[PDB]
Amino acid sequence: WVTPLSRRQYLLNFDEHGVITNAVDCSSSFLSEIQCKTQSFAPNTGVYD
Amino acid sequence: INSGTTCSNDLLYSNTEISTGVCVNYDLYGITGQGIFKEVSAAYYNNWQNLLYDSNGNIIGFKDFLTNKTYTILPCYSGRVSAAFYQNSSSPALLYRNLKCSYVLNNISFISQPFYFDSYLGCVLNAVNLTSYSVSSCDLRMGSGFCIDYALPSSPYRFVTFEPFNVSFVNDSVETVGGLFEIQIPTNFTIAGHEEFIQTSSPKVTIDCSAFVCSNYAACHDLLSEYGTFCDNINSILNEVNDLLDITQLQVANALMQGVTLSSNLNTNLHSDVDNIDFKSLLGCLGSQCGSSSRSPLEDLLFNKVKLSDVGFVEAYNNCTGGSEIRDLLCVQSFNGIKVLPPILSETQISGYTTAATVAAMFPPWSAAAGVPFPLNVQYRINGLGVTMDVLNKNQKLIANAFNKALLSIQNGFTATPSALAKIQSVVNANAQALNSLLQQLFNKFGAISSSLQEILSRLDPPEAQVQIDRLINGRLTALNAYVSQQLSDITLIKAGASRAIEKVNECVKSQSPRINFCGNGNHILSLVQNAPYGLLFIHFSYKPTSFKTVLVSPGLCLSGDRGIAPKQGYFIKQNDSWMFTGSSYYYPEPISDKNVVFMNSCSVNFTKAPFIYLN
Amino acid sequence: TNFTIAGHEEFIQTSSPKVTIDCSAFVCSNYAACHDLLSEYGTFCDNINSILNEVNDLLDITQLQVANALMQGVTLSSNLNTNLHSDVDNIDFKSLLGCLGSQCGSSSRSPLEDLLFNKVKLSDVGFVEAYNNCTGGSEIRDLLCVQSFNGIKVLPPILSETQISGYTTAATVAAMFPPWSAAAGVPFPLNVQYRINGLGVTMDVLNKNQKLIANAFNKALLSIQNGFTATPSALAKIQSVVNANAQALNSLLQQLFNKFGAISSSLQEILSRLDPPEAQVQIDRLINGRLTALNAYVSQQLSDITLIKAGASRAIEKVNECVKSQSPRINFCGNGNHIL
Ligand SMILES: *[C@@H]1O[C@H](CO)[C@@H](O)[C@H](O)[C@H]1NC(C)=O
Ligand SMILES: *[C@@H]1O[C@H](CO)[C@@H](O)[C@H](O)[C@H]1NC(C)=O
Ligand SMILES: *[C@@H]1O[C@H](CO)[C@@H](O)[C@H](O)[C@H]1NC(C)=O
Ligand SMILES: *[C@@H]1O[C@H](CO)[C@@H](O)[C@H](O)[C@H]1NC(C)=O
Ligand SMILES: *[C@@H]1O[C@H](CO)[C@@H](O)[C@H](O)[C@H]1NC(C)=O
Repeated sequence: WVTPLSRRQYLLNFDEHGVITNAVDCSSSFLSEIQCKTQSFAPNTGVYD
Repeated sequence: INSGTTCSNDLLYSNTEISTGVCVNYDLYGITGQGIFKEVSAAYYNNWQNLLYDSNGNIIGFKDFLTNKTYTILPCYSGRVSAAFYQNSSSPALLYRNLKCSYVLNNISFISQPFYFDSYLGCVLNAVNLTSYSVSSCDLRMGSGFCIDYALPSSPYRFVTFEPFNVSFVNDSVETVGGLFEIQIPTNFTIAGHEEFIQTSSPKVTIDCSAFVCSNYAACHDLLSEYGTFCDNINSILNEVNDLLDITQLQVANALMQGVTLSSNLNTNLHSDVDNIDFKSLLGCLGSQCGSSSRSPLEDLLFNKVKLSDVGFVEAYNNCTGGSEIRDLLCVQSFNGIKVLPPILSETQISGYTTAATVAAMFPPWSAAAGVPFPLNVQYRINGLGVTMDVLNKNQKLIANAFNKALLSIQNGFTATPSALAKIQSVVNANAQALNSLLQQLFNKFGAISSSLQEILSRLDPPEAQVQIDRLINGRLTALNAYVSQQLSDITLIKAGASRAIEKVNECVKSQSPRINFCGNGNHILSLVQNAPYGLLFIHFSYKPTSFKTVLVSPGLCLSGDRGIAPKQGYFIKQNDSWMFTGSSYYYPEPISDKNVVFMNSCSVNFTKAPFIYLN
Repeated sequence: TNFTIAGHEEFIQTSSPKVTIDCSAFVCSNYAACHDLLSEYGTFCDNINSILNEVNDLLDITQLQVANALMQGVTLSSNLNTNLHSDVDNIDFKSLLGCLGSQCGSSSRSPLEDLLFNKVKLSDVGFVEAYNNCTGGSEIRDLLCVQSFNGIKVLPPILSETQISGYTTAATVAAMFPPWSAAAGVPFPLNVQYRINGLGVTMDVLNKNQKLIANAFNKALLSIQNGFTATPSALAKIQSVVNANAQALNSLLQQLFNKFGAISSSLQEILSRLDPPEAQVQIDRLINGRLTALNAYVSQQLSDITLIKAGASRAIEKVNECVKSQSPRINFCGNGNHIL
């Protein structure tokens, strides 16, 4: 498999040991933008602009 | 530049027709930009003028030279989109305001969305049309009385109507059925208990410029001292806010204990029950056979769920130099100059004030009920609503049972999530968020080489580092000014709420004011006050009817001799071919007396004639 | 020796237009080369975006409080005013009543409120009807579309004007028909007689001058209704609030045309004349100036929301202690002799 690359910004999650477990691309969809704005993987219920 | 006729043949192109109705980028004879063109007939163009400017210096219209036509330029669309997202959903519901769905699916978005519909606010995506269904409360309010509800199953979101309040409907007539009116009168009643929380104080925060802008560097202080007294005003405003909070707390403490007189033979730990009413959950220590700390079970239950209390900040700041766990977000703020100071009065003496204020309404000389015992006081209060005294004097155990049941229900309701604890947590959450937002400003570059004084210092010479330090200084000063402005904006609402709390304590707890719809919801009887983290908790008791009965009444009669009578807080019923009097809140018939109605030397034609009432 | 009943009108401001400002679309540019420099300032837009959210939340909370104060302790009959006679004892109250029956939907404004809502243009529905015309083509000299394209918008409240008008008119019919929830169970003329007896007038004169009281009420209502043709003190504040809001919006929008020490007020000219190595020096001045302007605006909003809340609390207290009940406090609900 092959896929192209580009300079993008991601939100990464580190566990207690130091291994990356979760990653979110902040330019994929609207949920990703909400998670990037809140800097969390489980944002609260609400209406965002 | 970018306006003229001397073109360049370096990068040449081909002339194209001016398209209308599309957001395109133009290169018209030098002037560039993006917009939509529209053809319009104009007759205000001379031979020396070909472009139209606005009052601020913007191209709004122009005229072509090759076609001799006039066009008008309009800017393209640029706006945001609302996204309603639930707790653990997979895709939020989208809402484009003031835009129809026939415009966003072919000019803005190109994704095949199988769910889309127009509304009064605009276009909604990933939702269904369920306007015909109402809802009491919502968490995602859009506007104009519309809400979005998440239902676990198409689209899990539902676009419904928001109706927070209704009106009670009673199936009765409105017209006069033979000169009488059909009204519902209660038959069986009870005592209900409500609770509310009013914020009084605010956390006292102190900031120091000697550690926020310049931590310990001398070259930073040399540039900070050039501005002058720009940092003294911050400390002055903080001290003024702290003094205002202290004065407010002292005024509240004075309003709590004002005229209270208690007996010296009460410190026995046994005088806690009167009229078979349990008040152990409201009273604490009163005397000398206790320790330093003393609260009530309700106050303890309220404080056990709030960690950032008065003693919480002290216990957190104490664990900063030990070595157990210094990774908390409290010591890092104290190491930079932001410190929370405790108030003058502690949460223990205010508990004693509330306990004394509660006892003042239980035992002689009854300094909180004008010298009237508690059962007689509550009986007079419930009689003032328009009930008979006989049913009150005959049923005294039911009143105490209802009081005990309401108190137990209020005590048990704290296990759930009410609005009082919600606000008590929200205030401290907002305070913590403000502190974190103020602390995060120390890691911003503010248009410099690095967001750190050491990296700027040990990378260049002072002549090239002065500007880099000045940028950070200006940024941090602006942040401090914004924080001071926010604190000054919040202290006003804090003081207003505290004044309202003082007024409610003075006119609802210590005294029984005749102001209706002030201490309760029209049927208010009494209220009690307790302490709570950063505020007071008011427990009100109200008169709640249970059963009802329809009855025909008449608002006054006409006696014999051109004289009229009118009821006082009641009605006239016709029972057993005779006119009797009933209360406005109970259905105990009683004969008409002198001290029950009001007389008048003339009666109108609307009153019902009854010349057989010889009760003079 | 002889008396009459006079009428007076007062206006109390309760709400305010919720203004929302977009950061990235206003302070730097609508382009993309400015965001790479704007991201160097850190999280500066978060405070500006949160202040407006807190102000809007406070406005929603106080609006819900006003609604609760208007809709508390109201019990009406099922056979409501369905084209029923809106007069009680020769007292015409049709001018201040809408419709609350099974029919007559999507419209609940009274004829009195129509005269007030027709003299203003920037109402709750005004912004909605003026913002959806920018796509299909609005007026060429329209400023609202430009303000919306620059990131300045006005959001509607959580409750529409029709719902508030219905909640208000549901309280007027309370003390007109059984049961009288707004008069503690006392009929309207008997309540008026009781409230006017407290001044000193005996019942012998009141029981013989009921038609006089009815005619006085009708004449006062007609005069209050006709006084809207001129410019009274009530409409003056309503117009002044909108004028001040529009002036503030225009002053905030005008900041985009300043130089702030740079060579031009538009980034299109700067990016078409200089290179990136000599562009940040010019863009930083504009960024700082617009950030200072936004900070001043949010500070003014935080300063005005306090007075807004104070006025709303005053209105709530007046509603709770003047119309829905009879408070024995002189010189509070009116100018001395208060009857209703
Ligand atoms: C939207 O798209 C349609 C068809 O693609 C086109 O005819 C119309 O001019 C477009 N409108 C705008 C404002 O771009
Ligand atoms: C446009 O108007 C000018 C002014 O008379 C004229 O000289 C020129 O020929 C016109 N061009 C066209 C294409 O009609
Ligand atoms: C109004 O009615 C709805 C629907 O029955 C209900 O959910 C809501 O709790 C009611 N509100 C009040 C204040 O009675
Ligand atoms: C009122 O209700 C209580 C509890 O249901 C009952 O014990 C009492 O007898 C009732 N009184 C009347 C008058 O119905
Ligand atoms: C009535 O007197 C008895 C006898 O001491 C007492 O226990 C009870 O609490 C009193 N009740 C009231 C309402 O005073």
